Amino acid sequence: MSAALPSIQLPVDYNNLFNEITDFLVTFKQDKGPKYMAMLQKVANRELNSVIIDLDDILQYQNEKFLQGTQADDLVSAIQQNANHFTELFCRAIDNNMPLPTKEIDYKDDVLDVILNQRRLRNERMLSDRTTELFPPNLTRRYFLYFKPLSQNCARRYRISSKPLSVRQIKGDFLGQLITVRGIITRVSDVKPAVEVIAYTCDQCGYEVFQEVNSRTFTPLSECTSEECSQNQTKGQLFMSTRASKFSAFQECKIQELSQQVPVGHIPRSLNIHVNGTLVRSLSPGDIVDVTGIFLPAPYTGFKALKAGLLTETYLEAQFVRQHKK
Amino acid sequence: VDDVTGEKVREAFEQFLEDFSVQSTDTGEVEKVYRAQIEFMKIYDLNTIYIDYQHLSMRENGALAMAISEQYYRFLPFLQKGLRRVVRKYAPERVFQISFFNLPTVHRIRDIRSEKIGSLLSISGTVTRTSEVRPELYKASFTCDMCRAIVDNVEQSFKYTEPTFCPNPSCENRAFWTLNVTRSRFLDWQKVRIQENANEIPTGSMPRTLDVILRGDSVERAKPGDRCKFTGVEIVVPDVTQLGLPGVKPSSTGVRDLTYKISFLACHVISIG
Amino acid sequence: LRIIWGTNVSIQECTTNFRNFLMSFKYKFRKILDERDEELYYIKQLNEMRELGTSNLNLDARNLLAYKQTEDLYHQLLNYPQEVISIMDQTIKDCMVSLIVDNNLDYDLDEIETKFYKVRPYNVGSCKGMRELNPNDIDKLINLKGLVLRSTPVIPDMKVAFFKCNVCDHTMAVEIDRGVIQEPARCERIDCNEPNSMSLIHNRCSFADKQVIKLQETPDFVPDGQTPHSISLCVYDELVDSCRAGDRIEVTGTFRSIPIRANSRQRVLKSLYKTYVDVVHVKKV
Repeated sequence: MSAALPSIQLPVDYNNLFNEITDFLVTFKQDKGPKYMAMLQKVANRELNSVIIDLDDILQYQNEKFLQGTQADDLVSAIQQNANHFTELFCRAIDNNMPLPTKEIDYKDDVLDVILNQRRLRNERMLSDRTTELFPPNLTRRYFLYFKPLSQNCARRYRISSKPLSVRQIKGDFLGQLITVRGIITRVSDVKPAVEVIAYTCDQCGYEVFQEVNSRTFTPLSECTSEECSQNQTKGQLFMSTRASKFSAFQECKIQELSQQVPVGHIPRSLNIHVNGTLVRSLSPGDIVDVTGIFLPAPYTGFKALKAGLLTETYLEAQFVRQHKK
Repeated sequence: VDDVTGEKVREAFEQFLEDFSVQSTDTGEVEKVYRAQIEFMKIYDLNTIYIDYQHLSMRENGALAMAISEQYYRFLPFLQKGLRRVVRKYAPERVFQISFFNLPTVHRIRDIRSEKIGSLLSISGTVTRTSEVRPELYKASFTCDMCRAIVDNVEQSFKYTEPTFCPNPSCENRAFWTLNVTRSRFLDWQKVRIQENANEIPTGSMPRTLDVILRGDSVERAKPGDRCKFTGVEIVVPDVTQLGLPGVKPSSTGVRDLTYKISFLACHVISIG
Repeated sequence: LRIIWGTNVSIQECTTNFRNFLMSFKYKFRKILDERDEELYYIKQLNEMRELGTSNLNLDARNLLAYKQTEDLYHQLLNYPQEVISIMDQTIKDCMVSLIVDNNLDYDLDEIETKFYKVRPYNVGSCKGMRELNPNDIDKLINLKGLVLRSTPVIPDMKVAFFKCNVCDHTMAVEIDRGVIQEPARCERIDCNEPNSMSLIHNRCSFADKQVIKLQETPDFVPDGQTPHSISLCVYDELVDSCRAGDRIEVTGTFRSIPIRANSRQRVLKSLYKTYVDVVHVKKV
């Protein structure tokens, strides 16, 4: 709109940069079949659920069409500015180019395998006897995505995001990039079941409503808004169930300084770190580790007292850890 | 329904104390002792009775006391009205409390379970941390925006609220909780913390407690540290302070969650031991 | 077949093999041990239990591993630990009918049939405390080992609710049947033609016991970062006051997660959940 929330144009565009993601997928020849064929299908065969995309392959794939053939925009320097919008969209390319019925639909290798089929077939049973809302795409993933930086030889050839920065070097302008730090993990908490999507049940009209989940705050719904119950005086009372939703693991820790990068003056500091996904229980206090991952601020929490500097709380998501003293 | 059987326990109890429950003649207890218990309170006016539990169950052979042992809470409207039909045929600023004693069993603290809410039972324990004597409302006179301050009825419960129907002005149910002290009848009560007796319990692991309400004319009869038996009722009190150990507490769909706990009520305390 | 919609359990007139399981089981668990007693355990306990009526069936339950066509309910036991037990509680009331219709009339006609019963099975394998619990196995039977820390007194529960109107008309009750109680708007002997305020008299309505016990497990095989971990339990009426402080207990039960509040006065919820173990059977000291 005009005169309030205006439109600033940017030199970086996002329209064309979906297609070069698709050509970084299974249509790939640098590594019989490519490496992104079988590792996708092995996950589709329910043998793994942690798809670790490397970043060095993005760099070598760029040189295959850099000065050779066509001209294309840079993506590794595009990741090193945003680093978060390339997480939900990099998975958006996967679900189209992935065969689902490759594995058997047999008995329990994981729970919610029979009910998700009943979740999926009832939704087509909802859209059968009518003569158009389906399950949200972030619900049905059943894997994860990660990234690893580059430090050894690829930068020396032709010139980043793998320098072992200390904790005190983290300025305010890195908020939104990929960083790598080091230190001593302390005060580590346990694993607690979080939630990322929520399934209600109206119990009268049957239509299960959902919503999305953001950090530390979410609001429950009102009574049912589905069109079978509503537009009348009789509206169903909806109730949350736990056997119908997706949960995940979650953990927290604090990284101090390594006491060699401390100055002779100021007293050592700490950052908060949330570990989300299948890398849970992979850390232990009192060691020397090298943590990578995206670095984004925590949003507004209520009561409006300490706020308007937002209480940003500067936490740090994790993507890949590299230990020491193996 | 309950109005029907509520009058049946009323008319039986009204017919009970008009008759005698004591058999031994020429050595005391002759000719309707409960009529003789009335006239002694007619001279002294302390507004209580002390009737036996066995002597109720000897006449009808427990045909009545099994309801009074079970649904005790619902019958105190109907037992008070039944007693007040008697004395107005006998005696000419009045309130009355009905105390029982001489129970067969003595229960303990560890046998307290919620299948006996509104029932009658006794308990033995040790008295610790008594408190002060304070008035409680029990009957209000809440006015309205018009000059008619007529408020001698509804909302005498455990909520400190005022009434909704019978409007004095032409308006609807306006603001509430007013207590105009010109006409309101307060009684007195105090709060003590009973603790389980030492020579019953197993290996010492902080034995559990209760908080007991002593209503009426039983105040300052509990000494700090002596054993006692008590009366039957076991109420549950709404509270707000219970947090930190959550369960499934049902909500009220003004939103308010409901947190309940156990509190004991008495009417007659006897200091045995 | 009218299979339950979200539960995938076979409907009644199919779970009658539990009756046949209850009658024929003599050496099948001793097939592993190579016979190093000739009758069934659960015949003789059934004859002594009807005398007193206080059911509390132990049910060692390493018996659905070795029997003909009972592997499917054993695998539907762990995946659905609530519904199949409550379904079995009907049959544990119904199998006792099968003796009274065959044998002579016992107990001065009947009363023990109107008593409900519970089944408290255990020994579902071996789980590994709290640290190894993944959050994706929500409702499974878990074996837990640890000592007992400080306990709490008895907390009542609304099981039957009750209501009243300001008019002296008929006072009718309602049940909860869910997490939240509901209340109507109108009544019979309606009460000013459906205009009234529903009152809640909370002393005449029935109740149910609940004690929360804070268990401390023993996280052995230490990774040299060690928390004495706290796990809350939610024991119910039959097994209250059976767990003193300072005792190592093997316990079995289901596993839950309940949303919590942020201000405890607003309508917003906290995203992270809290876990507790709703127990079913407590065995040993």
